[PDB]
Amino acid sequence: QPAHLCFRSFVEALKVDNDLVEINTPIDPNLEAAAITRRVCETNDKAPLFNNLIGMKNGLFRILGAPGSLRKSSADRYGRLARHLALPPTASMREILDKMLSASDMPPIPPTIVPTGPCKENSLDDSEFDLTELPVPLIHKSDGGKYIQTYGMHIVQSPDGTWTNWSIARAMVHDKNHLTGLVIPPQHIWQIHQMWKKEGRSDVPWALAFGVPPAAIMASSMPIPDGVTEAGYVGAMTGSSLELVKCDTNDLYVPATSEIVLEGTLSISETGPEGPFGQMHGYIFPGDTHLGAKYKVNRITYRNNAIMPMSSCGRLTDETHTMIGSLAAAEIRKLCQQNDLPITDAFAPFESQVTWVALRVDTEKLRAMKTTSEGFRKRVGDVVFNHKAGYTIHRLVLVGDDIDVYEGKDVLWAFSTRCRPGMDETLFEDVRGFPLIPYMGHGNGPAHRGGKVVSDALMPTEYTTGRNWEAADFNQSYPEDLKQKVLDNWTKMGFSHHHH
Amino acid sequence: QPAHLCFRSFVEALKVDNDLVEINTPIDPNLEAAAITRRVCETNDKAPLFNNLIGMKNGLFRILGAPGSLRKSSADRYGRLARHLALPPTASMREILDKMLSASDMPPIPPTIVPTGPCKENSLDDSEFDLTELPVPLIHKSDGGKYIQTYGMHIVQSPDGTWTNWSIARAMVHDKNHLTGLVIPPQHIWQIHQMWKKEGRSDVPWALAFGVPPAAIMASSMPIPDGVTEAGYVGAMTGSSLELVKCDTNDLYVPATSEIVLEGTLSISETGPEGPFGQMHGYIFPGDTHLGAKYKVNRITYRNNAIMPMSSCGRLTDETHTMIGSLAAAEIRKLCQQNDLPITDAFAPFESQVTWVALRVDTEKLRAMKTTSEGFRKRVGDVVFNHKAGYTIHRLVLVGDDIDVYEGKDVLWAFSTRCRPGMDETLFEDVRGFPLIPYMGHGNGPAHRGGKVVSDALMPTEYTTGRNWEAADFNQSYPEDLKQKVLDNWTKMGFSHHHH
Ligand SMILES: Cc1cc2c3c(c1C)C(C)(C)C[C@@H]([C@@H](F)Cc1ccccc1)N3c1c(nc(O)[nH]c1=O)N2C[C@H](O)[C@H](O)[C@H](O)COP(=O)(O)O
Ligand SMILES: Cc1cc2c3c(c1C)C(C)(C)C[C@@H]([C@@H](F)Cc1ccccc1)N3c1c(nc(O)[nH]c1=O)N2C[C@H](O)[C@H](O)[C@H](O)COP(=O)(O)O
Ligand SMILES: [K+]
Ligand SMILES: [K+]
Ligand SMILES: [K+]
Ligand SMILES: [K+]
Ligand SMILES: [Mn+2]
Ligand SMILES: [Mn+2]
Repeated sequence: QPAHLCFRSFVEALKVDNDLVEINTPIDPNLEAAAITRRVCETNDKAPLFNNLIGMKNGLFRILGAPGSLRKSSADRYGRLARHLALPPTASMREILDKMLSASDMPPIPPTIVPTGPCKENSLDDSEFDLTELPVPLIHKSDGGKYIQTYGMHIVQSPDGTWTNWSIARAMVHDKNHLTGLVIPPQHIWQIHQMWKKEGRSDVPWALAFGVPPAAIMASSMPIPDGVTEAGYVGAMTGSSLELVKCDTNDLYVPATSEIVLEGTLSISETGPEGPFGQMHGYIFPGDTHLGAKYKVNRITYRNNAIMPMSSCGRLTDETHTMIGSLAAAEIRKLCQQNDLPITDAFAPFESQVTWVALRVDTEKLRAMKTTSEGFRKRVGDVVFNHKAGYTIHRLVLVGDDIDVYEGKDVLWAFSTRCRPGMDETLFEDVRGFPLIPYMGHGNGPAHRGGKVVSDALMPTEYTTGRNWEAADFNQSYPEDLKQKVLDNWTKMGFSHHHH
Repeated sequence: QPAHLCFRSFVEALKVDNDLVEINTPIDPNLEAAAITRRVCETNDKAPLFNNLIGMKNGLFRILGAPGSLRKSSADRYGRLARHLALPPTASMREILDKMLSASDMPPIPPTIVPTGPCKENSLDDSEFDLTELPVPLIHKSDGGKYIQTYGMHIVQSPDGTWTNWSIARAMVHDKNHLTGLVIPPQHIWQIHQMWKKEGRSDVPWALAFGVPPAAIMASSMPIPDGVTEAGYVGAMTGSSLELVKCDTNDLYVPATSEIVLEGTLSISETGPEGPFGQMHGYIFPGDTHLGAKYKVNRITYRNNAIMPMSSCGRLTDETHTMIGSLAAAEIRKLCQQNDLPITDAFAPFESQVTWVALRVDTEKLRAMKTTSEGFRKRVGDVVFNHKAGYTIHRLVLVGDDIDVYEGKDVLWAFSTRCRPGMDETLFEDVRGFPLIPYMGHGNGPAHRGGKVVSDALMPTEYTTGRNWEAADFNQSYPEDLKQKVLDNWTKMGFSHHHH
C-alpha cells in the first residue's frame, strides 16, 4: 500500500527518509512519551516511534509521536506533510495547500467497500477491553485526563445518510468504556450531533479510527465545506477510491488499514468532565474542567502490532500549527477567491500561534476595483469572519504582492511597517470568536464573540497607482550586476549548503 | 588607548575577535561598499574594513561597515556592542542596557581638555577640500545623495553654553562645502537649533566627528534627558573623563582620537534638498526629497589613514535596530520606573522593526496596585508616548513575568495569545507620531500625530490573584526529574554546542 494510503506504510516511509527514531526500550505513557515528543516538536527532530510502551498488552499499542511536525532542514521542512500526500519531500507549502485544495473542483470519488482489512486482525468486545487499562498517554502534567485521541479521525453521519464527516477532535478516557471530548460549534461533528439531537430518537452511531490513511487525516483536519463527505474529497485528491470496511457493531465504514478502531455511540444526552488540555496556543489552565460530550465504546478492532499516532501539542511547532493553521488558511484562500476577492495566497504564520492569517493581494486587480482600505477591509472580514473557515483566526493581515505570506519574517515586517494601529484596522465584535485562545475564553470579554480584526498592511498607492517604494535590502537596493559580483567574490574576500 | 575610548583601538579589537574582514583590493564607494555591508548585516557576518576605497586621496578615507551589527553566534551575538563599552563579548542585552543606564544616577564626569590629539594629524582648509571629491558612499541605489554621515556624532551647544549635545543624525553631501540632513523635533539637535533660531543672531557653531570613542557613539544614539551633556554621562559610565581637543575654527570640543572632524555651522536660515534615504524600517521612497537642514563645512581635520564608519541601514539587522531600538527601550524602562510603574525590563523586538517595545511587568507589584487593564494601559501610554524616549515607538506590549522581553519569539507568543484585539488595547491619537514609519509619513493619516497603541498582554488574573496557567511546553508541562532524564538519554535514544 502507498504511504499516503496506509499509515503502516507511512511509518516505513519516515524510516526510509531517516526521519524516524525507534525507541525499543520501555517508555512510560505517563508523561515520558509525550515529553520526548514535545522536545522533538520544539527542535524539529525526527519523529519518535515508541515500540515498547509500559502498559502495552495484547497488541495495544505502540505510539508514533509528531506525525505532522517539522523537519530541521529548510529544503524538506514540510516533508512529513508531503509524505501524507504522495508529494516529493521538498514540496513547498504552496504545493501542499494546492494539493489539499485540488479536490474542490473535482467530482468526488466515493469510497469502495471491501469485506475485510488489517483493522480486523484483532478484536475486543465489550467484556474484554477496559480503556483505563490501555497505555493511554498523559500528554501534559496538568491535563484533566489521558488523551487517547489526538490524531485519530471521528466518523459520524447525518441522520439521512447523505453526509459522512471525518474530523479530528480531542477526546480523553472517562472510564472503562467511555470517552469525553470536545464537540463545539461550528465544527461538523457538532453540526451532525445537533441533527441527531433534534431527531431525538437515538445516540449518534460513531467510530473513531486511529492510524488512518495519511491523506485522510489531512482532510480530517481541513474545514472543507458543509455537507461534503471527506472520503470522496480524499478520493478525488488522491485519484483513487479509498477502501473501507464496515464496522462490526454499526453500519459506519472505516479505512481498511486503520491501526485501531473504536466503535460505539456519541450521546445525545450525557456529558462528562473534559479537559483541561494543553493545546494549540501553548497553554493549560490547570483545573479548568468543563462538561464535554460523552462517547460510549462498544468494540475495539485493531491491527497486529497496532500503532497509535499522538500529537504532543502546545508551543511551536506541532500538528496543531502545521495542519490546523495551514489547512484553514488554504480554505480561506479559496473562500476569498470564490467571493471575487483578489487573494492569491494565504497562510497562518507560526509566529502568531496560528491566530493570524496573512492574505496576499493581487494589487493589479485591487487597483481595478477602485476601492479604499476601509471598504476592502470590511468586505474581506465579512467574508472570512462570517464563515466556518475563519473560525480559528482572529487577525487577518492584508499584504501586497511583494510579500511571501509563507515567510513569517516578511509578514511581520509588512504588518509592523505598513499597518497604522487603529486607523488601518477594522474590529469585528459581532462575529463568532474562538474560545480556546487565552484572551478569549480566559480573557476580559465574551468567550464566544468578537475579538477579531482586519489589519490592512497595503500601502495607500497599492489601491491607486502602484507600489511607490523599494526595500532597503540587498535584493532591492542594488543592481543585479553588482549583487552578483558581491556574491561571486564573497568567500574570496573572506566572508562565510541548500540541503545542510 | 582602550577600545571603548578610541575608535582605532576598537577596529583592532574587532580584528583580534576574528570579527573583521579587511578588504585591501579596490572597492567602489558607489554602492559596492554598502552592498557588501548590507549583506553582512542581513547575515550577521564579520564587519568589513575597506582599506582601498576608489576615490581615497590624501588619507580620506577608509570605511568600516556594520560597526554595531550582530554576530552570528548566540553566545556573542551582541559582542560588537559589548566592545563599545569594555564589556565581555558574551554580555547580555540586559547587561549592555544596564551599562548604558548606569550613569543616570551618577554625578557627571566632565571632559578634560588636552592640547592636541590624533584628529589633528592632518587638516584641509576651506580652499583645499571638496566634499564632492571625497569617496563618500552611495548607500542605496535610490538615495537622494551620498550619505557621508551615518555613524558620526554631531556636536552642538546651547547659546548659553550650559548644554553640549552629542547625537547621531543623518546627513548627505549638498555641494563642495555643505551638507544637508535631518534635524527634526523632538531631537536634541533640533531643540538646540530652535534656541539659536529664536536668538536670531547667528548660525549654530557645529562640529561632526566621525570615528569617535565607541562609548560616546553609543550615548550619541541614546535619548538621555534634555539638558544633559553626553560627554559627562559617558565619563560617568566609563569611569573616566573623556579627552577632548578644541576645534580650530570654533570653540567646540571634539574627541582627541576622532578619525575625521568637520567644523562649521548649522544654518538658522537655509535649507536644501535632503533624502530620500534607505532607513531603519526597511524602505526607500525614490524621489521623496524634502527640504532639510543645511550645514556649512569650513575645515576638515583627520587622522593619518582615517577610517569612516558607515551604517548600511535598512532591513534587519543593523545599527538602526541594535542601537536605536535597544537604547530607546532602555530609557523607556527607566522612565517607567521613575514614574512608579512596575516595569522590570524593556526591549524593542527586532521582529517589529523596532517599532514596538515590550515592557515586562513585576506582577506582584501590579497586584498590589489593585488596578485594571484599561487604567494601567492608559497610565503607561501617557507616560511613554508623551515623552521623547517614546518618540520612535508606536506599540507598547505589556507582558508578565514569565516573558523574556529580549526574546522576540516569546514576545510574539504573548502578544498573539494574551492581548484581545481592540478590547485589550488603547489607541493614542493625540501624541507625537514618528513620521519615518511608512504607515505614518506615507500612510493614510497625519504624518506627525497619533497612530500609537498600548497592547495589554497581561492576563486577567495577573492583576488580581496571580498567573493561572502553565505553558504547554517542555519546560513547564513536565516535572524536573523527567525533563532531566529525557535530556540525559537524548543522544542515547537517537536524537540530535553553546559556542558553535
Ligand atoms: C490536527 C488537529 C486538529 C484538531 C485538533 C487536534 C489536532 C492535532 C488536537 C491535538 C486533538 C487538539 C484539538 C484542538 F486543536 C482544538 C481545536 C478546536 C477547534 C478548532 C480548532 C482547534 N483538536 C480539535 C480540533 N477541532 C475540534 O473541533 N476539536 C479539537 O479538539 N482540531 C481541528 C479540526 O480537525 C479542524 O477544525 C477540522 O476542520 C474539523 O473538521 P470539520 O471541518 O469536518 O468539522
Ligand atoms: C544609530 C543611529 C541613530 C540615528 C540615525 C542613524 C543611526 C545609525 C542613521 C543611520 C544615520 C539613520 C537615521 C535614522 F535612524 C533616523 C531616525 C530619526 C529620528 C529618530 C530615530 C531615527 N539616524 C538619525 C537619528 N536621529 C535623528 O534625529 N535623525 C537621524 O537621521 N538616529 C537616532 C538618534 O541618534 C537618537 O534618537 C538619539 O537619541 C538622538 O540623540 P539626542 O537624544 O541627544 O537627541
Ligand atoms: K474535515
Ligand atoms: K495600511
Ligand atoms: K544622545
Ligand atoms: K490581556
Ligand atoms: Mn467536514
Ligand atoms: Mn541629548
